[PDB]
Amino acid sequence: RHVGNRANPDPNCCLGVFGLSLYTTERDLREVFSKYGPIADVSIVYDQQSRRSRGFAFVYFENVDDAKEAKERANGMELDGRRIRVDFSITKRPH
RNA sequence: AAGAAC
Repeated sequence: RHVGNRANPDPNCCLGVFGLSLYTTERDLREVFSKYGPIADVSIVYDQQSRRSRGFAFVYFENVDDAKEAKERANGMELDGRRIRVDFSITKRPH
């Protein structure tokens, strides 16, 4: 057997900023994404105990009829020279 | 190097 996920493979509105360079936060990411459309919510997650931060984020929009472009434009954008990840995440919403 | 929640 084999696998390729860790949670419910049913995304639909969970955009995000995976590997957000670990030098940026949701108060900065909410502004640059607000340029492409309205924003419903934003999140950045870490670990519960140790092994340092998981260092990544999720983003949500009130309409996907326009958030679809926020995904295609902001993907691989420059933020720390890392060409960050921006698109659907998986598992829709928090735990 | 990307990654898992609350």
